[PDB]
Amino acid sequence: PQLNDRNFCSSEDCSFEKYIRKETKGSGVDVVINTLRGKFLKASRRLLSKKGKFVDIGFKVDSNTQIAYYTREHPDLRFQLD
Amino acid sequence: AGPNPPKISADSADFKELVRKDLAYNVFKNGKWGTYRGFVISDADRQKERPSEYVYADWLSAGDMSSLRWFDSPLKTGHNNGMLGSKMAHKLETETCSVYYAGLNLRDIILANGTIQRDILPEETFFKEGVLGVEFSGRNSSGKRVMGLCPPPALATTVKCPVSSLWSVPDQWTLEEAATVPLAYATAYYCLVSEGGVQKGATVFIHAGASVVGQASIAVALSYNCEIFTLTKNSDETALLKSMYPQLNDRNFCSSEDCSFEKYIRKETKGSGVDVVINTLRGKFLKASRRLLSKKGKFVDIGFKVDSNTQIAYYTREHPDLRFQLDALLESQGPEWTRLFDLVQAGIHSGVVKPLKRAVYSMDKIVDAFKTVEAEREAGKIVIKIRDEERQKVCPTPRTSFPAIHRTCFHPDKSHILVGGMGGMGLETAHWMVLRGAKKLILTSRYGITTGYQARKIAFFKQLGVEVEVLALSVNTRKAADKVFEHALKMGPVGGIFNMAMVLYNDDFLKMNREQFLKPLESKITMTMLLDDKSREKPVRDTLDHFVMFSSLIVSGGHLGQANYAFGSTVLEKICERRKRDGLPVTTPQWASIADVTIICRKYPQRFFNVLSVFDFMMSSDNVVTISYVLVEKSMGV
Amino acid sequence: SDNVIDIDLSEDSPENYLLEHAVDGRMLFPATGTLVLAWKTLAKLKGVEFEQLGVQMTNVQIHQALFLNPGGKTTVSVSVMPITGEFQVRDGESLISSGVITSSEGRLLETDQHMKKGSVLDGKPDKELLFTKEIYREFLLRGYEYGAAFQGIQRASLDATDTDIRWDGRWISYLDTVLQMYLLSKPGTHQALPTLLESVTIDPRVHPAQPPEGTTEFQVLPGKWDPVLQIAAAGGVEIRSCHSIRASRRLNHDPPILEDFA
Ligand SMILES: NC(=O)c1ccc[n+]([C@@H]2O[C@H](COP(=O)([O-])OP(=O)(O)OC[C@H]3O[C@@H](n4cnc5c(N)ncnc54)[C@H](OP(=O)(O)O)[C@@H]3O)[C@@H](O)[C@H]2O)c1
Repeated sequence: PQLNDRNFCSSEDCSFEKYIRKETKGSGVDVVINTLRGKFLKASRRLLSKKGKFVDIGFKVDSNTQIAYYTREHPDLRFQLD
Repeated sequence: AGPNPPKISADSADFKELVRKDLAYNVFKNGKWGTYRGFVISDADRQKERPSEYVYADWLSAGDMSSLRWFDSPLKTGHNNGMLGSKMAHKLETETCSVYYAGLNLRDIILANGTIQRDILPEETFFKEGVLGVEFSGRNSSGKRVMGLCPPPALATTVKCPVSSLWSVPDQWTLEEAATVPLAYATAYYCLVSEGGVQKGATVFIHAGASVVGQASIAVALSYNCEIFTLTKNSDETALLKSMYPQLNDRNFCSSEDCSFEKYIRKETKGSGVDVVINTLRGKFLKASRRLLSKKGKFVDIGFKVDSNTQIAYYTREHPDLRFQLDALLESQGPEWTRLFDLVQAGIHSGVVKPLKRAVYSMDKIVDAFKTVEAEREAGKIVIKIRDEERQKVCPTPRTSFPAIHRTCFHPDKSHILVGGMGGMGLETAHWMVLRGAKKLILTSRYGITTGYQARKIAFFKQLGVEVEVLALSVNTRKAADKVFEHALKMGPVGGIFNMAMVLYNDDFLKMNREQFLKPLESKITMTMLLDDKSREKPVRDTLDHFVMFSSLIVSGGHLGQANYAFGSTVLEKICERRKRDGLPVTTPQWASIADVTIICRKYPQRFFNVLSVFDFMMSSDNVVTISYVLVEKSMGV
Repeated sequence: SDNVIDIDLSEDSPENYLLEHAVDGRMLFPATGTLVLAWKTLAKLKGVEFEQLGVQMTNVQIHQALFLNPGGKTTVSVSVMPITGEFQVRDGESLISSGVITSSEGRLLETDQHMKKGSVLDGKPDKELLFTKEIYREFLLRGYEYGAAFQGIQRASLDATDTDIRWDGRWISYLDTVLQMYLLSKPGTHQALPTLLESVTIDPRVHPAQPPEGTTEFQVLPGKWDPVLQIAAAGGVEIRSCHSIRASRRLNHDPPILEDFA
């Protein structure tokens, strides 16, 4: 019940970036739990605050993303609970 | 005129001596007959250095480390240039310190030599006079010996260091040794304990162990009882580190010349990897160092020469940019900094934070010090010696002067009047003053704001944090003059009067009545003696710093049809020469043509960015009238 | 290896308007001019007409400046990787532009500016508007000397958020005038040289068709600047997050002669 309509966006477009940026007064979001990929992953890192954290837990990573995992460039957090 | 003034009157004696030489222009001034001539100023005098109480190091040409000079510091006004925009939000409490030694880091060399532009630095430094220097060791206002990090320029003689960034020099270190500690160890604690989260017994890989940050990282890591692997260029660096830190054995050292350290470190860690990687090397050494990371290992990349792909990763928020984070924490000075302030202070007390070996360069070898840092031929801290430490430990700093190039600055607490400042050169010169210190402008026009270019410029000054006021009045009567200075003194003490007003009626002299001959003579003969009468009375006389009356080369060359403008422009220059006779400040630019705000009399119009470069020299000079004009080409014969 | 483009900077060549784009005297090829070359090259590989193809350029790196020369011929090689879109505008053996060009059939444009029809700067006073004389006096003071061909922004608001952008059928001019809106959104004194365009979306399908032949009066397309997303959108074009590098302003003329009138 604590969730109002202002707290909700659409996963069909990257129109959530302007909404969230305006609603946070340019501060950004402290934690991003990211499952969507492509332009929704890019538009969600772009909402990160200065100290914001990006938790990417999607499974269908691109080829470049996997090479980043192999090269230790990024941590692979999608099979960490396992 | 001497005790025997001439008596030029019809059938006189002096006149006949002048009707015999038949010289066009006869001027009796300083007791002798002469003429007014424009004497060229050598290009070497434009960079002439004069003693200055406050100076700071900048570059004459960006990207050149051989162009580093010492310019006048705006701290002579008490404040520091660049108080606009984001620098207006953080109201940090600052202590004014007299810098004695200034440490040279690799952050300054990267900026000085053009490897990185000023725009990569925190946005709070965009309007600062300089971006060179952060650490220093001097004396605060109470005479105490202090050392700390401040937003640039800290390669200066006076700084305004936030009180949350100032440490006290223990009574066992000379100020020379203190100048080496602050940045090297503040960065080391950030890389290890703040970003890497080093734990006791962890394995740390530190690239360039012979660098000041590398030496600090080893000392911090050793205090945490860590297993240290460090990359040393040659055997001299390995020997230096081993002597400096007796706990370091040869097994703890590798070579920065090859990526053969990956197999060695992997074998020596039994496949566990290194918990923290402080990475400065790039390319295959950056790849071979992420490959050594443990499962929970942290990679702290602090190199400055990132690739294009790396920068795009920074832009896209893919990776954090940690190479100008100590500079960013120094602008906010918040919870994250006060954690590094306390970590370094604790290290000093516990003995972990020891001074590093350093080479001291005088203030005139600033160029050579920068070259020494860039080459990295030998380990050590390069520390510029600004002042000589007194034998005492709490004593006032003597007042001294330093040779430095001119740099005009305006007091931010004083009000500057710009009569005709709602025009082309009026509004573009006002923007120049806003960058150089002005924050209280009263712009005067006959009509006020009448175009969208004037309204957009004034809305830009106000957004930057400038207290602008646009008066739709003409300063042609004492009432009008009083109003402009009532509004000026309401904003603050008057510290500058500028008269860019011009009115032109170009016509043949013989087709001009008095009403049309006195057209250009109001902005140049009536607003210059109503601004000069008001600047010769209290309280303007004491507070006023600048009295600039713009002129034209019609007084030195002449022009066709502008015989009324020439009369007005010459009587204006005679009021400004009278001001010099009385010891009052005065500047009279005599410009030919200005481009941005073609060939007339065979003289190319100057670009405004170059008009403001010579204007700055014009204000910081002893002559009254300076003629600036550009030639299409040096004259040949016929 | 792929399309080699020849730019004829001759007396009556149709691409002589490109000499009306200078920075501190030097004539330069517009930064958003290699975007059109890459755009036209990709459409040529696909066999489709370039004005019927909707492209999107991402992370366009500008490495050098292609210095135009009057009465001269400049040959540039554009190389596009078939499937991934990696493109390269390279003059001789020197790279001038790099990035990734991707075509699509769906809606690529993020903002809805291509649907805006009229100009919101109607009925405003003359003291609340910027005209082409005032807009390009600010650019000239920063070293950007645009001739009549490149003076596309015909009117704007004091904030420069709303503008009227001219459509004359020349795409190198139009893309430059949509990048001028980003430049007009960062007031200052220094000269900024673009170095990275994170995204550039061109959708001619939603763009008005080329003006009839011999047209004298061209239409003005509404443009908008988005500070939240940093998008300069006008018509079917969108430039996102353009990054610039400070450039030392070079002197067109020889140094001034300073004298002491004494
Ligand atoms: N830029 C050049 O080409 C050039 C070349 C050589 C020398 N200069 C020097 O620079 C100045 C001219 O610069 P500019 O014309 O480009 O810009 P400007 O000096 O700002 O323009 C002249 C301004 O004078 C104002 N003005 C005229 N009579 C006034 C009065 N009685 N009280 C208050 N304001 C008054 C006008 O304001 P309103 O319009 O609102 O009435 C107008 O904006 C002159 O001093 C001239 O010697 C300029």
